[PDB]
Amino acid sequence: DPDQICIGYHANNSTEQVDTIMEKNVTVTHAQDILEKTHNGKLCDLDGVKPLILRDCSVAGWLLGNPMCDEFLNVPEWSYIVEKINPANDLCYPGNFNDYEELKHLLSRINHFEKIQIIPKSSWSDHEASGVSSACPYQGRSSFFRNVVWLTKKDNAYPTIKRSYNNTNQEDLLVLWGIHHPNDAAEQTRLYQNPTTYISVGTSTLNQRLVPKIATRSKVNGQSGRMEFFWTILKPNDAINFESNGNFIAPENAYKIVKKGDSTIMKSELEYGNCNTKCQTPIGAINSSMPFHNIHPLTIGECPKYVKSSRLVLATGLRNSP
Amino acid sequence: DPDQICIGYHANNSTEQVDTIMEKNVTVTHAQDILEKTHNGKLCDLDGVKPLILRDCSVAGWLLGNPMCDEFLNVPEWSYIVEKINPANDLCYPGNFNDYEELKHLLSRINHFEKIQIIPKSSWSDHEASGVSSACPYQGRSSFFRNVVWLTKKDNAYPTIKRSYNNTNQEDLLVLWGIHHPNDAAEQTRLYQNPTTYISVGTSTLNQRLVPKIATRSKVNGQSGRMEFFWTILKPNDAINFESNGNFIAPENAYKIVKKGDSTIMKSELEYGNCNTKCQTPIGAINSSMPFHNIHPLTIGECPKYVKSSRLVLATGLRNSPQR
Amino acid sequence: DPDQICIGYHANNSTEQVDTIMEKNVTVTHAQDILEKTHNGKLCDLDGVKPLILRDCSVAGWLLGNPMCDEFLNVPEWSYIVEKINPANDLCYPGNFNDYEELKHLLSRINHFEKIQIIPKSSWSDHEASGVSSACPYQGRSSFFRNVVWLTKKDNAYPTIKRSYNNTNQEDLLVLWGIHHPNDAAEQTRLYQNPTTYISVGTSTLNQRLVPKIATRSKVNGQSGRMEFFWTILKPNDAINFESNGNFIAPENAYKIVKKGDSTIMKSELEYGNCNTKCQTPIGAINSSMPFHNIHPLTIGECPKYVKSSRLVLATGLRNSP
Amino acid sequence: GLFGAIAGFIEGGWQGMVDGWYGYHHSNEQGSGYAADKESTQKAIDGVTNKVNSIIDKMNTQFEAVGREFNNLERRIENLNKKMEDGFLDVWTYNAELLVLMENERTLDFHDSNVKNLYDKVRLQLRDNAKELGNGCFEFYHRCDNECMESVRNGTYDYPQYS
Amino acid sequence: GLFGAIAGFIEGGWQGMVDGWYGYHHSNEQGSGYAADKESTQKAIDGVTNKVNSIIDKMNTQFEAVGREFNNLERRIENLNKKMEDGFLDVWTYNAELLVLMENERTLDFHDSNVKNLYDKVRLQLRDNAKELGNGCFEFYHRCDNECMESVRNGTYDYPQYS
Amino acid sequence: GLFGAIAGFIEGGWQGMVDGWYGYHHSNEQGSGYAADKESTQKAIDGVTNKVNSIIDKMNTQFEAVGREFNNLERRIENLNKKMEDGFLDVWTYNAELLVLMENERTLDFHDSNVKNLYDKVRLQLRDNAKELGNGCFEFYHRCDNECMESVRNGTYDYPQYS
Ligand SMILES: CC(=O)N[C@@H]1[C@@H](O)[C@H](O[C@@H]2O[C@H](CO)[C@H](O)[C@H](O[C@]3(C(=O)O)C[C@H](O)[C@@H](NC(C)=O)[C@H]([C@H](O)[C@H](O)CO)O3)[C@H]2O)[C@@H](CO)O[C@H]1O
Ligand SMILES: CC(=O)N[C@@H]1[C@@H](O)[C@H](O[C@@H]2O[C@H](CO)[C@H](O)[C@H](O[C@]3(C(=O)O)C[C@H](O)[C@@H](NC(C)=O)[C@H]([C@H](O)[C@H](O)CO)O3)[C@H]2O)[C@@H](CO)O[C@H]1O
Ligand SMILES: CC(=O)N[C@@H]1[C@@H](O)[C@H](O[C@@H]2O[C@H](CO)[C@H](O)[C@H](O[C@]3(C(=O)O)C[C@H](O)[C@@H](NC(C)=O)[C@H]([C@H](O)[C@H](O)CO)O3)[C@H]2O)[C@@H](CO)O[C@H]1O
Ligand SMILES: *[C@@H]1O[C@H](CO)[C@@H](O)[C@H](O)[C@H]1NC(C)=O
Ligand SMILES: *[C@@H]1O[C@H](CO)[C@@H](O)[C@H](O)[C@H]1NC(C)=O
Ligand SMILES: *[C@@H]1O[C@H](CO)[C@@H](O)[C@H](O)[C@H]1NC(C)=O
Ligand SMILES: *[C@@H]1O[C@H](CO)[C@@H](O)[C@H](O)[C@H]1NC(C)=O
Ligand SMILES: *[C@@H]1O[C@H](CO)[C@@H](O)[C@H](O)[C@H]1NC(C)=O
Ligand SMILES: *[C@@H]1O[C@H](CO)[C@@H](O)[C@H](O)[C@H]1NC(C)=O
Ligand SMILES: *[C@@H]1O[C@H](CO)[C@@H](O)[C@H](O)[C@H]1NC(C)=O
Ligand SMILES: *[C@@H]1O[C@H](CO)[C@@H](O)[C@H](O)[C@H]1NC(C)=O
Ligand SMILES: *[C@@H]1O[C@H](CO)[C@@H](O)[C@H](O)[C@H]1NC(C)=O
Repeated sequence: DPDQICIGYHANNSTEQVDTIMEKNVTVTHAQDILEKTHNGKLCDLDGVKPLILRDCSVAGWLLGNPMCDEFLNVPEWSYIVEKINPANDLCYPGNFNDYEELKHLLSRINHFEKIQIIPKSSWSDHEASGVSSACPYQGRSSFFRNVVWLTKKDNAYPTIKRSYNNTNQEDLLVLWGIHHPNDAAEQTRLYQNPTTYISVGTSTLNQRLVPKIATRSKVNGQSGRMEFFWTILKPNDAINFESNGNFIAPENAYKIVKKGDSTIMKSELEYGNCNTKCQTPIGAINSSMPFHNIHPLTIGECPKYVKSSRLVLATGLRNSP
Repeated sequence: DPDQICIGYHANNSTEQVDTIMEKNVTVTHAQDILEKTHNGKLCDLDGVKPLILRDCSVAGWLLGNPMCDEFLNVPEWSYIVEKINPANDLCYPGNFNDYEELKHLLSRINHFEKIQIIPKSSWSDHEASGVSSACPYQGRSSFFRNVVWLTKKDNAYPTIKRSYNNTNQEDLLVLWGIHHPNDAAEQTRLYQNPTTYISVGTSTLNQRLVPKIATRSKVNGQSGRMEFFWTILKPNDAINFESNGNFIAPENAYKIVKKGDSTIMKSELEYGNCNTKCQTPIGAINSSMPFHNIHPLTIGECPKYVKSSRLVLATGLRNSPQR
Repeated sequence: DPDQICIGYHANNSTEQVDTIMEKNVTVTHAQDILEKTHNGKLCDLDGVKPLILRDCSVAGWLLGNPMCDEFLNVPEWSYIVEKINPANDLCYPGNFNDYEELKHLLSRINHFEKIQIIPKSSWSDHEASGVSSACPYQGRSSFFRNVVWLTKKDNAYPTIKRSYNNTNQEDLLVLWGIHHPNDAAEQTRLYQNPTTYISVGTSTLNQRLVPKIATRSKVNGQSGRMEFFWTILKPNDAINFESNGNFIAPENAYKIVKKGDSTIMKSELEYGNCNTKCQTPIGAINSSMPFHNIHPLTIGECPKYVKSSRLVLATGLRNSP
Repeated sequence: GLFGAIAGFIEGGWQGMVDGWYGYHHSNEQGSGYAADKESTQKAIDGVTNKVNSIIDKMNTQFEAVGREFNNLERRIENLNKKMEDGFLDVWTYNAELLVLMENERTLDFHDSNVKNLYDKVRLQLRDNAKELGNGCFEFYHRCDNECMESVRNGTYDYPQYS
Repeated sequence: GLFGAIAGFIEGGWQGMVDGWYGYHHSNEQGSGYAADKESTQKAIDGVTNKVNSIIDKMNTQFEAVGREFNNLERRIENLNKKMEDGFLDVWTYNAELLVLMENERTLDFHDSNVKNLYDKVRLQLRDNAKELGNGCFEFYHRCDNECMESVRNGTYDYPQYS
Repeated sequence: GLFGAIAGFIEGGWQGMVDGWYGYHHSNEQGSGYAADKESTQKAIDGVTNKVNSIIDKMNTQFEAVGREFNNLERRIENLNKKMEDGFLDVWTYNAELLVLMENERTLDFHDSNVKNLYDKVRLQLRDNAKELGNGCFEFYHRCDNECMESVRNGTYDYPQYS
C-alpha cells in the first residue's frame, strides 16, 4: 500500500553477445560489430579506374610481346594489375628475365606505359630480322616476341652492329633486350657466322658486356636453346648504345613511363567483374564502413584495417537480464 | 554477550609475491607462476626421432664427403640438424660453396636423403679419376671428397667430356659438382693439358658456363689452389648435361630427397643426450606445461612461447594480510 | 549550528589537460609531460668527440682520395659520420664501387682508420704511374684519386705485374683497387698495349679475376670510360697478391682499422655546430630528461625513446573542478 | 560488475524503461510509471561513443602488407619477408582483440557504476524521509504524489519540507 | 584496494577460514565458527580461472624466431634479420609483462570489490535489526540462532520476523 | 569518476586546501580550518610515482631504428627494410599512447576512490554520533573540540565515550 521509488536499468530483447577477460558470451542490450566479414568475390574497377587483367599472360609475356599476348599490345592506364599464379603465356622461347622481381617492383609504382618504337625494322639492312621459333607459336605457326627482334646472319655474314637511341622524351624509358644462348658451336656459326661473340650495352650508368653460353640443355617448349633478357631505365636526355657481333635479340619497341602512382600486382585466378569499388583484395572487393576486416591481408584503396580475428564486437549497452 | 556476524576474507602463511603497475612485491595468498625457467642441458630426440649431430663436420663437409666426415656418409632420418659454430671439418680442399646459405635453407625443410651413385668413378676411361690432396687427409694419406671426383689428364690428353644423367627416380635429386681454380698456367697444363677451359652444365632450368680463375693465393690447409662447388635440384625425368675440357670436379654420388617436413639447423656445442623431448633448444630440452619460457628464442617442437622476462607470475588469490 | 567536519579534495588554478579513453581534454590539478619536442638544430660532438663531417664528399670520394676531398686525407677519430643526401664529390672518374653498401655497413662499426702506404709509386719502374683525368680536377687541372694509381704502358709495353702485400700490422686492413673499362679496342692498346687483359687478386679468402668491359657509354664528368673499384679486409698476417697485364688501378694507400665501436653514417644537410651533446639526430641534438621524444627516429647516443606522437601527458594530480 | 548494482541489490533490468539506460520506477496513487534519468544516460552515451572513436583512431595507423616477389634462390629473404608480415599482423590482431576485451569489461563496470551512483544520489537526498528495502527501492512514509517524484529527479528535493 | 574493504574497514584476513576466499564469522549462544560464502567464492574462482586462460590463449599466436644464415657480404640483411627478430621478441615480452601487471591489479581490486559487495549484501538484509560496528561485524539486537545465522548467509534472512 | 565522490556528492574541490590532495574542513566553537590527511595523501603520491616509473621502465627496450643503405637494384629489400622499421615505430607509438590513455583514466579513478575511502573511514568511526549530510559533510550531535578533531583525523576517535 505505501508509496515507493525504485532505481533500475534498461533491459530489452537483444541477444547480442560480447566477450571480456573474465567472461565470455555476455548478453548485452546494445553492441557494435566493428569487423567486416563479407566481400563480393569480384575483381572491380578501383574508384572508376579499370585494372589490367593479364588473363593467361605474365608481366614478362606482356612486356616482351609473347605472340599469345597480343590483347595487351597497347593497354590503357590501370589501377592495379592482376596476374594468375602460373600464367601459361610467359617466356615462350625458354630462358629467363634478369632482375625480374626488381622490375615487377617498379611496376607497382606505375599506372601507365606508352609503348614507342626505338629501333625500326628498317634499320636492319645487313642482317636477317625475321627469326622465329615453334616455341613461340601464333595461329599454329612459328612466331616470336613482338617487341624485340631476332637478328641472324645475312649472306653468310654478320657485320658488327652499332645502334644508339637518345631519349628525347620527357619521361623515363623502359628498354628491353636479350641474348640468345645456342645449343652448340655449329648452331652458333649457322645463325651468327662469328664463333666468338658479345653484346655491349652502355648508358650514363649501364656498363654491360654479355657473352653467350653454349651448354647442353633439356628441351623446354620444344627447344634446348635459351634467351636471357635484360632491362634498364633510360633517363630523359640520356642515350643507350648497343654493339654486337651476334646473339643479339634487339629492341624494337620500348615503354615510356607516363603515369606513376599507387598500384600493385595481385595474384588471383578471378576474372574481371564489371563492377566498381573503393577497396579491392585478390579474392573480392570490399564495401564497408567497418574499421576492420578479415578478408585478405593484401588490399588496395581506401580500406578497413586487416586483422586475423573471426570476431570483433564492442559492448555499448549494458548487461541484459533474461 | 549479544550475538554477531562478521564479514571477512581468507588469509594464510603464504609469502608469494606479485607485481602490479602501482606497487611491487605484493604478498598474496595464492599465485601462479607461468614462466618456465629450467632446461635439461641435453640435446635429445624430438618426439622419438633422433637429431643429426654433425660433431666436428659442417654441412658442406657432410654433403661433399670430406674424408673426416665418413661417419655421415649415409645418415638415417633426422628430426633436426645440429652444427657447431665453427666446424673443423668443412672444405678440406680450400675454396667455397656457391649459394651455401640457400642450400642450408633447403635442408631446413628436409628430413632424409637417400644417397645414390650417379656417375661411377670407374666409368672414366679417357681421364684419370684418382686425384688426391694432402689438404684432405684420411688415415694419414692424401685423399679427397667421397661424393665428387677430381678428373685430370690421361696420357697428356684431356679430351672433351660429355656426360648426361637422367633422373629416373620419382624424388627430387640434389646434385653436386665443382670447378678447380689452379695456381698458375704451368699447373693448369700439368693437370689438364688444355690452357683454356670451361665447364658447361645444363638442365631444363640450369644454364651454366664456368671458367677457371687463376690467381696467386695464400696457403689454406697447405694448398694455394681452390675448389668452388655448385649445386642444383634435378626434377624427376629431367636430365643434367655436363661438358668440359678441364678443371671439372665431377659428381659421383647425389642425394635423393626422400622425406620432406619440418626441420632446422641448430647451432650448438653440445653432443647427443640419449634422451627424448617434445621441445628442443640449442642449450637444452624443455619438458614443461608452462605457457611461457625464457630458455632460448630458437626452438623446435611443441613449445611454450618464448619471452625475455626474468619473471612472470599471475595473482590468483588475494592480498595476504593476516590479523596480528 | 553544532560542530561539523567535511571531506574534500584539492582544487587549484591549473588549466593543464590530459586525455583518457572515454574523455578528451580533462583539466587536472597536476600533470607531467613525458615527451621531448625540441632539438637544438645543430650537429654536435657526441660526448666530447667530434663527428666526421664529410661536407661535399661521399664515403667513396673520401676513401679513394678524390682530389676535391683533400681535407679528409688523414681524419682524426670520429663519433659518427655525416654525409649529405647527394655529395657532389664522389667518384670523380665515373664508374662504381663494388659492394659499396656493405662497405658502408662496416664503416658504421668503425671510429678510426690509420691510412698507410702499401705499394709506393717508386715500385713502378716498368710502367707509367702518372695517369690523370680531367674528370678528376685538382686546382682545376687534370689529376687522379690520391690512394690508387692509374698504371699505363711504358715504351709501348705493359709487362705482367706481380705484387704482394703481407699485412704485418696487428689491425685489419682495408685494401682498395680498381679496373678501368675503356671506350674501344683502340683506346685499350693506346693505354695498355695488350688487347686481352685481366686482374687477378688473391688472399686466404679472396679469389678474384676481373676482365675489362668495353662498351659505348654516355659521358659523365666529361668521360665515357669507367672505373670499377673493389675492396677487401686483409687480416693480420694474411697477404694480398695482384697480377695484371693491363687496366689495373693499383693500390697506393690502405686503411688500418685501429678503433672499432658504436658509430653511424648520418644523412644530413647540416654542418658542424661547434657544440656538445649526449644525443644527436640528423636534424639536431637533444638535451632532455624526458623518457620520450619525437624529433627523428635515427639517433645516436644516450637518447629518449622515439615515438611518432605529437603529445604525451600523464595525469598525476586529480580532476580540477571549475 | 565491480560495483554490485547491476544484478546485485537491483536483481534485474526493466523492459518497461525504454527511454534511457538508467532511471526510476515509482508507485503512487496517481499511477505507477517509468522515467529515465536524463544526465546519467546522456553522460554514458557521450563516454561510450568516445571510447569507440578512441579505439578506432588508435588503430588508425596499423601495419599494411605489401606483395613482394622473390626468385628460386632468394628463399631466405622470402621467408624473412613472410615472417615479418605475419609478425605485424599477429601483433595488431592481438592489439585489436585485447583492447576490445579490456574495454568491454570497463564499459560494463561503467554502467554498473552509473547505476550505483544514481541509487546513492537518491539515497543521500532522502536520508530519513524514506525506508530502504535493499532491492534498489525506497519505501516512503508519507504519501508522495507526482510533485514529490519530480523533485527527486531534478535534484530540487527539499528535505526540511518533509521532516 | 580501490573498494576499501581488503585492508580497509575489515582490518585483516582470517587464517581460520580455510574454506573459501570470502565469508562469515558468527558467534551466538550455540557457539561460533567460520563459513565461506559459496556463490561469491565460486564466482571469483570462475572469473580468475577465465582470466588466466584468456591471457594464455591471447598470446598463442606469438612470434617464433627462425634460424637464418648469411655470408660475409650479406651483413646488411643479417643485421635486418636480427633487429627484426629481436624487435618482435621485445614487443611480445612487453605484451606479456604488461598484461600480467595490469591484470594482477584488476585481480586484487576484484577481490576487494567482492568483499565489499558481500558486506553490503548482509547490511541490506539486517537494516534496523543489527548494529553496524564498522570493523566488518554486525551486532544483533535480537538473538540469532544457527538457523537464523544460516539465513543471513543464504540471503533468506527474514526482516519482519525479528523487528 | 567511477566512485562518484570527485564531481559526485562532493560538488567540487577546495581552493583553500592548498595543503594536500585529500583533507578535511573542520568547524567548531574554537574556529575553522583546512587540514590534509597524511596517510591517504602519502599513499597517493607513492602509488602515482610508482605508476609513472613503471610506465617509463616498461618502454626501456623499445625498438631503435638503424640507417641502412641499398642500391638501385635492391628496391625490394629497401622497401622491406622501410616497412619493418616504420612497423615497429608504429607499434611502439601505439603502445606508448595507449598506456598513457588507460593509466590516466585509472589515475583519476584512483583519486576518486581515495576520497571515497576517506569519506567511509570517517563515517564508520562516527556512526550514530553524527548526522550524514550527503554534502560530503557530517554534522556532530555532540561537541567536537580541536583535540576531538585530531581523533577523527588520526583515526583514534572513541565511540562509546559519546554514545
Ligand atoms: C629427331 C631430330 O633430330 N630431328 C631433327 C630436328 O631436331 C630438326 O629440328 C630443328 O632442330 C634445331 C636444333 O638442332 C632447332 O630446334 C629447330 O627449331 C627452331 C625453332 O623453332 O626454334 C627453328 C627456327 O627456325 C630456328 N630459328 C632461327 C632464327 O634460327 C630456331 C633456332 O635456330 C634455335 O631455337 C636456336 O637454339 O630453331 C628445329 O626445327 C629438323 C629440322 O631441321 O631436322 C631433324 O633431322
Ligand atoms: C718451396 C717449394 O717450392 N716446394 C715445392 C713444393 O711446392 C712441391 O709440392 C707440391 O706443390 C704443388 C704446388 O706447386 C702442390 O701444392 C702439390 O700438392 C698437391 C696436393 O696435395 O694438393 C699434390 C697433389 O697430388 C696434386 N693433386 C692433383 C690431382 O694434381 C695437387 C694439385 O696439383 C694442386 O693442389 C692443384 O692446385 O697438389 C705439392 O705436392 C714439392 C713436390 O713437387 O716440391 C717442392 O720443391
Ligand atoms: C670531337 C673530338 O673528337 N674531340 C677530340 C677529343 O675527343 C679528344 O679528347 C680526348 O678524348 C679521349 C677519348 O677518346 C679522352 O676522353 C681524353 O681525356 C682523358 C681524360 O681526361 O680522361 C685525358 C687523359 O690524359 C687520359 N688519361 C690516361 C691515363 O690515359 C684519359 C684516358 O685515356 C681515358 O679517360 C680512358 O677512358 O683521357 C681526351 O683528352 C682531344 C684530344 O685527343 O681531341 C679532340 O679534338
Ligand atoms: C525487438 O524489439 C524491437 C523494438 O524494440 C522490434 O522491432 C523487434 O521486432 C524485436 N525483435 C525480436 C526478434 O523480437
Ligand atoms: C558462446 O561461447 C562458446 C565458448 O564459450 C562458443 O563455443 C559458442 O559458439 C558461443 N555462442 C553460441 C553458442 O551462440
Ligand atoms: C641526347 O640529345 C640531347 C638533345 O639533342 C643532347 O643535348 C644530349 O647530350 C644527348 N644525350 C646523349 C647521351 O648524347
Ligand atoms: C606454510 O604452511 C605449510 C603447511 O601447510 C608448510 O608446508 C610451509 O612450510 C609453511 N611455510 C613456512 C612455515 O614458512
Ligand atoms: C622485491 O622488490 C625489490 C625492488 O622493488 C627488490 O630489490 C627485491 O629484490 C625484491 N624481492 C625480494 C626482496 O625478495
Ligand atoms: C629422361 O628419361 C625419360 C624416360 O625415358 C624420358 O621420357 C625423358 O624425356 C628424359 N628426360 C630428358 C630431359 O631427356
Ligand atoms: C595560480 O596558483 C598559484 C598557487 O598554486 C599561484 O602562486 C599563482 O599566482 C596563481 N596564478 C595566477 C595567474 O593567478
Ligand atoms: C581540446 O580538444 C580539441 C578537439 O578535440 C583540440 O582541437 C584542442 O587542441 C584541445 N585544446 C584546446 C581547444 O584548448
Ligand atoms: C706474412 O708474414 C708472416 C711473418 O713473416 C708469415 O708468417 C706469414 O706466413 C705471411 N703470410 C702469408 C699469407 O704468406
